[PDB]
Amino acid sequence: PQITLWQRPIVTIKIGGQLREALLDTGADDTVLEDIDLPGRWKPKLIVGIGGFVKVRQYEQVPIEIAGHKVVGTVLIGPTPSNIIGRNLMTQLGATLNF
Amino acid sequence: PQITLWQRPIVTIKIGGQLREALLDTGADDTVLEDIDLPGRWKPKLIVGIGGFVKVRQYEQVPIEIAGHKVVGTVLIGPTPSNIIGRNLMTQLGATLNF
Ligand SMILES: CC(C)CN(C[C@@H](O)[C@H](Cc1ccccc1)NC(=O)O[C@H]1CO[C@H]2OCC[C@H]21)S(=O)(=O)c1ccc(N)cc1
Repeated sequence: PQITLWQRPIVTIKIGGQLREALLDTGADDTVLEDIDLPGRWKPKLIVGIGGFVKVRQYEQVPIEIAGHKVVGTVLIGPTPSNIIGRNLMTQLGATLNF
Repeated sequence: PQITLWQRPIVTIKIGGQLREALLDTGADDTVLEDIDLPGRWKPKLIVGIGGFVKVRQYEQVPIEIAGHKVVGTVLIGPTPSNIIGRNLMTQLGATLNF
């Protein structure tokens, strides 16, 4: 799809058998979700956003469906005021910005 | 232009006679710059953000050139780890996300 930016670019995701929404975020290097259970091993990571800092769990090689497209990559779990799909996974969709 | 997202989508901006770079950020509702003097009146705002809160100055009807395109809108000034161009101004460029 093509979408314009008059509203937030929110898409449906499926991860670990649960359905959520997330914002396609070209300003985010990494994908960060809050409201989700992932199984298995993970590593502590701190990420830095406008408001300071947030401490996250890094899950590697996570299967995720984004607007219908299956991909695998890194997902960070931690407090974020909005679930975010970052460029790590947008590149897998061949996403572009156009103007 | 069309750009891909393997690298951060950074563009050149000109504002208030000052040249800067900024990230094109579809996850940001508003444009937020740190490293910049604007003249005139402004209002306090809190914007929220991944690691919490930031206190910003809101400047209205600010002339800004983004990748060569002249627009006017709202610019927030305050601490941000990265200058970001939000949807308030990308809609003025007719920007779209495509996949
Ligand atoms: C500030 C950016 C360089 C970085 N961020 C992405 C950014 O798109 C966030 C993404 C975002 C979105 C909603 C809430 C928190 C963070 N948007 C944001 O801070 O925008 C603010 C300015 O406009 C307002 O509208 C949204 C909040 C305000 S971030 O959230 O800090 C971030 C940083 C690193 C990663 N991996 C993922 C996210």
